Amino acid sequence: KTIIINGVQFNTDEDTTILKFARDNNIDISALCFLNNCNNDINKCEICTVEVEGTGLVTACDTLIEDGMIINTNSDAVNEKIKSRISQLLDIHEFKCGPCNRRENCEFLKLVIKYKARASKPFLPKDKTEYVDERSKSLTVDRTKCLLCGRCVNACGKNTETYAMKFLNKNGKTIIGAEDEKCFDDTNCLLCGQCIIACPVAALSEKSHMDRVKNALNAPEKHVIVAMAPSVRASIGELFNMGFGVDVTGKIYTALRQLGFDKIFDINFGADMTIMEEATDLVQRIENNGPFPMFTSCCPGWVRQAENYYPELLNNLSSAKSPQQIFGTASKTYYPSISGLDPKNVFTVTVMPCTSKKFEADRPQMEKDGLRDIDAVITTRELAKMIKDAKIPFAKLEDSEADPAMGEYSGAGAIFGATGGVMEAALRSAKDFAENAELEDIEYKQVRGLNGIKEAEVEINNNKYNVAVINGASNLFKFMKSGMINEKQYHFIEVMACHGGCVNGGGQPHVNPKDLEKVDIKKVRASVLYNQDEHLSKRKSHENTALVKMYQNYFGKPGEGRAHEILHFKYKKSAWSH
Ligand code: 402
Ligand code: SF4
Ligand code: SF4
Ligand code: SF4
Ligand code: SF4
Ligand code: FES
Repeated sequence: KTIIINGVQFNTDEDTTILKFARDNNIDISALCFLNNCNNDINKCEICTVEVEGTGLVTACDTLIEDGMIINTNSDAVNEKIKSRISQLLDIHEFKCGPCNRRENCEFLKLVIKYKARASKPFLPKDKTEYVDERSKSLTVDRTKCLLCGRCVNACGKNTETYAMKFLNKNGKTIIGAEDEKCFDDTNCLLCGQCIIACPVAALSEKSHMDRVKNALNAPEKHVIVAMAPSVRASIGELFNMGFGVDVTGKIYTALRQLGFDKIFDINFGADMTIMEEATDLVQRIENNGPFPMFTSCCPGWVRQAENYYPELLNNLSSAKSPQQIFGTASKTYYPSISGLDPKNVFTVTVMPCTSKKFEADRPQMEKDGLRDIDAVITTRELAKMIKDAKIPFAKLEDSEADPAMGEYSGAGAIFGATGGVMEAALRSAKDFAENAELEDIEYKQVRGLNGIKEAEVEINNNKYNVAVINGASNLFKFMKSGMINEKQYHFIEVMACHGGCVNGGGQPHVNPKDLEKVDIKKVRASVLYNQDEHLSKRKSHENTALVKMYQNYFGKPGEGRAHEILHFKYKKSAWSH
């Protein structure tokens, strides 16, 4: 073929789009509607408009390149078209970058600044109670910001295949939301927040728990514990312009101490706990040989998915609480027993890459003695804001350490944040448990990677068992619907709602669609975790000294009596009715 773009001739044989072919060279083409190799098929943004000699203005997103084409990307007509579309977008956009939370990384602001567009009538409503949906424990919607972009809808479509995010005809207007515009919590939505991740504006956000944190930090009698997720230490640095794949653990600890937090712990400790329990009940599930298989229950999105699509699998879920909740359970029981704190005056805060964790911490039965397990959950973005508003020079902070009592962790817990991490961590301990032997080879590298469905065979104590790692909700839907589950007898299965693991959660830093061509965000984020794993001396959850101490002096032996009654939570399917 022969292509002419801006006068320059290209000879190629690639069968792609104009946008892609131009971006594989250095021809700039603005785009808003195009993401995840999909565009809004109904009201196309036409931001990627170019001019094909003989045809006219076309959208480069969904236009295949052909011989004889002469393309213009910056002719007068093209830019008047784009400026037109952007102005039209501004006509329904409250561009009060006044207190906006997408200010420092908004794509729409970038487009407006680029083409210098202005609205014909500035959109400024008296009340916004009509445009705002904050009923959800995990999600908030601000339609004063929405561009009717479709990117959220497509993202939900391809990450979950649930279509919990729909287009809706709300009394004349076209909006986005849930089934019958009810609250997301009340639908089949997984609250995985991958809607937020694909959103270019402040239209979709996480339900904020920041004031919840401050009102505890300023409360005199309130002793505020804080513990972060595995992924956070490998992601938050991005929001402070530090680059991709940077370990900022010590910096995080320092910032948390500078924010007024009374105790610095880590959710990886709880990941080690979850491994203790889960490996134990895996083995007592072994020489019972049932009920097989056993699914992981640490991902709240996968939990909600099961409840809404496969409740007959709820009994096959592990009764062991997720790292967050199993940490919260110990911080209100065991931690006062080694600190002398009135447990009622204890306030546990987790830093998460997830948004579903909010819905998981506000579950009615996540209590004992009236006391919550987790009182507040903030995301990576929330922690970043909370740091910036305190004007804490994060990128230049020196490294601290957490508090060891429930803060130190093993390499097994360190890789939870990746897909296949829970699998590997569980196997390392379960094998030693069943064989009564401290094995040396602990790296299970078949379950790693970004493949959708991963399968492996392992032999625990001279007997072979089949394990599977599901990487993404849509992949769970595929794994079940395509009958792969009823192929071979599976024995242990890991499911993560977000493709790539928790490192790609709904509460993670928004990455520009023009840094994504450069960086494999999932692998780059996971790299830190996998390195932390190997450079740690203790690489198994039952090798965490603090955890062991905890188990001997409070919980007793795992999977039993005390440990079972306090540290576990099981899901019950609704009984048959009509
Ligand atoms: N609780 C919990 Fe987990 C742990 O530890 C996080 O904290 Fe994950 C991460 N990173 C998230 O969000 S959840 C499901 N499993 C694997 S990792
Ligand atoms: S969401 Fe972005 S474009 Fe919209 S007002 Fe806020 S900063 Fe400006
Ligand atoms: S909420 Fe965001 S991603 Fe979804 S259509 Fe509106 S602007 Fe696009
Ligand atoms: S949280 Fe997940 S399932 Fe719910 S609308 Fe967003 S992408 Fe879809
Ligand atoms: S995979 Fe991790 S970040 Fe995504 S919904 Fe599950 S727990 Fe949350
Ligand atoms: S980016 Fe091509 S129509 Fe939206």
